[PDB]
Formats: sequence, C-alpha cells, structure tokens
Amino acid sequence: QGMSKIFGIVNITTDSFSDGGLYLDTDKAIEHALHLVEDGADVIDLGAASSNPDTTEVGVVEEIKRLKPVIKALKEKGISISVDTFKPEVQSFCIAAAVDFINDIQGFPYPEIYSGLAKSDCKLVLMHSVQRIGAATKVETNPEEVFTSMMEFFKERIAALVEAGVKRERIILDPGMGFFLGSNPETSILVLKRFPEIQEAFNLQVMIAVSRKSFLGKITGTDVKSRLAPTLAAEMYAYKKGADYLRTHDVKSLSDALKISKALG
Amino acid sequence: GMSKIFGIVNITTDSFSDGGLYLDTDKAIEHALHLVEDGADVIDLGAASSNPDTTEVGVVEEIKRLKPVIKALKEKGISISVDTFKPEVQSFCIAAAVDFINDIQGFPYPEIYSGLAKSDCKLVLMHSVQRIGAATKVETNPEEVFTSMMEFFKERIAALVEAGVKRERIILDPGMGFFLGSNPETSILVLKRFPEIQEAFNLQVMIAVSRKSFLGKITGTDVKSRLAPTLAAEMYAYKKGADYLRTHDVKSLSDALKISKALG
Ligand SMILES: [Cl-]
Ligand SMILES: [Cl-]
Ligand SMILES: [Cl-]
Repeated sequence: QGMSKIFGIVNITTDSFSDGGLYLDTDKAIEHALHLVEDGADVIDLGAASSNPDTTEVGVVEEIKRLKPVIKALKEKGISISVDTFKPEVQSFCIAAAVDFINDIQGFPYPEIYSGLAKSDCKLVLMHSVQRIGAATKVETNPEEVFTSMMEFFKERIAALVEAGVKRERIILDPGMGFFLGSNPETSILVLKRFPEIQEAFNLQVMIAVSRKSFLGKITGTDVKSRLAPTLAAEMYAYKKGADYLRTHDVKSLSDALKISKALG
Repeated sequence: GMSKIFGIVNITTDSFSDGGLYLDTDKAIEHALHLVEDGADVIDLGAASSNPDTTEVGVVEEIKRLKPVIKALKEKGISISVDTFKPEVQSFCIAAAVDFINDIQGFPYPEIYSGLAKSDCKLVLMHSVQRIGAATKVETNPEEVFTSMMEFFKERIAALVEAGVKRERIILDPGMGFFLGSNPETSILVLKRFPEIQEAFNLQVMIAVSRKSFLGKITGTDVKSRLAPTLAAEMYAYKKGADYLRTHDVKSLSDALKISKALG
C-alpha cells in the first residue's frame, strides 16, 4: 500500500561547524547526506542557511557556495535533492542545477521567477508560514483562524503558480508546523489532525514536518536533545493518516517506525 | 482507553557476602523512583541470581534483595510487581502483598495455588512455547502456536479459578520474541491478534515487546539498544488496546503516549 516518503534534513552550516574548527566544510555534510540515504531517506533536504534569518550573514553568493559542492556530489550518486531556501536568486541556481525539489518557507511570492519554475521539472513544496522574515515573532492565538487563512493562502498561491505555467501536480503543500503556525502549540496539533482536509480540498500531496519542533517539547516537557520519542509518535500519526512526505532528522528512527508499522499494519 | 506502563527495575549484587548490599538495593530504589517520575504506573521488580537456576540458597538471597526495595517502594506508595518464578519467592510476595506476581513459568505448580488464592495480588499469567509441566509438544507454525497458547490460557485459568483465585486477578501475557520460537511471524501474529485474547477470555492482556530481537528482523537495525523499533511496536499495541505494557524505556513510552493523546 501507500507509504510516506522521507525527506532527510541536512543542514550544511551545523554539520560543518559541529567539530568546532570554525571551518566551512561541506565534506562533513556530504557524508551526513550519504548516511541518511543509507538509513532510507528518499530525498535529501539541503539547507545552506537557517530558517529564522536573524543571523548576520544571509549572503546569496555564499548560500550558493555551500550548496555547490554538496549538490554536485549528491547528484552524481543519484540522490534526489531538495534545497530549502527562500531567496529567489538561490532558487534560480537550484533551477540551473536541476535539483528535484525546491523548498520555500515563503511559498514562492516572487512572480519574477515563475516562468522559469514552470519550464523546469522541479517539484515545488509550497510552505504556508504565518511569520514574516525580519519581523518579530508572531504568536498566532487563534488556531482555526490560522487554518482557514492557510487554506486561503494556498488557494490563491496555487492558482497563481498554475496560471504562470507551472504544472499543478508538481506542487506539494506544506501547511507549516510549530514556528510557522504561531508559537501556540494547539494550532500545531490542529494542523496535524486536519491535514487530510488539505489533500481533499486540493488533490495535492502534503508534507508534514514535525521533527523536534518545540510544540512537541511543550506537550511532553522534554528538552530539544530528547525529542525523538514525541517526534516518532507524531511522524507515525501522520503516516497512518496518509501523509505523502515526512521531513525529519532521524531518518533511520523514522524508517524503523514505518517498517514496524507497515509489518504490523 | 489508556495503557499502563510496567517499569523494569533489576536488582543486581555481586557474589561476595554483603557488607554493601544497601548500595545495590538503594540504586534499584533510585532507579524505580526515576521510573515513576518518567510515567511508570507499576514498577516490575527483578531479582534473578548470578546463575539463573533454582536452589535453596538462591531463593533466600533473591528474597534478601527484594525485601528492602519492596519495603521502601510501598512506603512511598508505589505499585509493585515482582518478576519471579520460584514458589518460595512468590510466597514471600503473597505475604508482602505486592500488586502483581509476574511468573514467566505461568504458575505450573498447583501446590502453590492455595496460597495464591488467599491474597489480592494480581497474577500475570504468562504463556511460553516451552512451558513447565506440559505433555504437549512445542509448536513450530505460528497459527498453531496461537491456538496452542489459546488453549493453554483456557486450561491454566480453569486450574487457578478452581483453586480459589478470582479470575479478575489473572492478567494474560502471551509472551513475545524468543518465547514464541526464533520465528518472527509468531510474535507478529500475536502482536496483531492479541485482542482475540481479551474478547475470548474477558481479561486484561500484558504486552511485553520492549527490545525483543524479532523487531530486528522487521527492521534490520540494533533493537537491543535503540529506541525507535521498540517504541514503534509499543505504540501499535497501545492503539490495539493493550492494557499493560512492560518496557525499559519508560520515558520514551510515556511521552509517545502524551503525543498520541493530544492527537486523539
Ligand atoms: Cl479554500
Ligand atoms: Cl544497526
Ligand atoms: Cl545508531
């Protein structure tokens, strides 16, 4: 039967800095990516910057300098690559490298780039985000408001992309999780138990990305270093309900959870 | 619809004569307290010997190590289950009034059945494919292993309720992993059809799946020290209605059920 596809999270910056040698070493993140494929990652999700860009350097030229050797090495081994980036100039390079996915926390709001996205066979994952880059953190207090607004934001953005020429069945909808729904945990749970409505309402694939998000920690009172168990609980829940894609760090713990669950059924 | 966790606490001591028995039972208590804070409804006490074989001297030492931990725990008001198969040790448990007696041999000695009746301890009646006092041959094929233990419960329950034990005290553990043969399907079969135990006997079922090797057959990873493949199976049993879950990693369990309840 069906089975959620696993996006293996590989952040070049943290993987290159874990030694403490203050080295921008893509080699450490290439090997980490290869490990995730061995653990059973269907797609590798690349990240050359952080998603909350409070950080001092958001450079477009360096964000490409980091994805450059990793995409080269992974593409030669046949690895399905997904790059997570909000900068249109960085996504333009992703189109030029013919990566398999492009992950936009901003959901492609720059129509300058639409015509090129259409021509390329890149699958787009279209994330809804309640927050704005650079602005203060929003605590969206009304979960049902965030859910209906999320549905409106999709209905408009999908039609905008499809008018520009993007084939619609190459769009994946990520409703966002945790930070992207407001620091309110309950709205995170709401989206989790309501994402099948998104599939039915649009006949599109849906990606659920709950791994290690702080809302899990608030339900269990657990620290970030010990979120594996509440993570696996959530990823399993999304799987049984029909998630098309699951984004996670511990690909292998997730593979074990899915392998055990499919065998029991 | 909530499953109760059994926390596994092992009391270990070397082969030299005491002096410092306290700083081994004291950690077992510290371990059991930490397990309660991690969400353990019942502590499952284990006091197996160095050479796990019955002897008249090994019993008095197994009791010697169970005594201070049992006493310290139900001083704190914690529910106690004792994992032991030696009748003299079980008898001390009956007098200790522990909340559960977990016998891997399935109470195969009708000489003790009288004393089990004169108590309120719950009896975790456990099944095993290689059980004591059976004239039946061991079974190879899973669906036969299933119907075999289904009849084992039927008869072993009748022997207990006759002797004077109330059937409401008998929790059924069908056993898992090596206890059903080196055949992974057996434990898979039982893992999904164990609701058939509950309805056909009108009784609670314990599922003890944590860190069993058959999970490694399904997965291809190191289940003996890894969290996920165990937790994946424990969650399955929870949704299928398991009344009790025996587990080492209580914290991982407890939090995985907190998530599954918020998503209820
Ligand atoms: Cl709508
Ligand atoms: Cl392994
Ligand atoms: Cl490992």
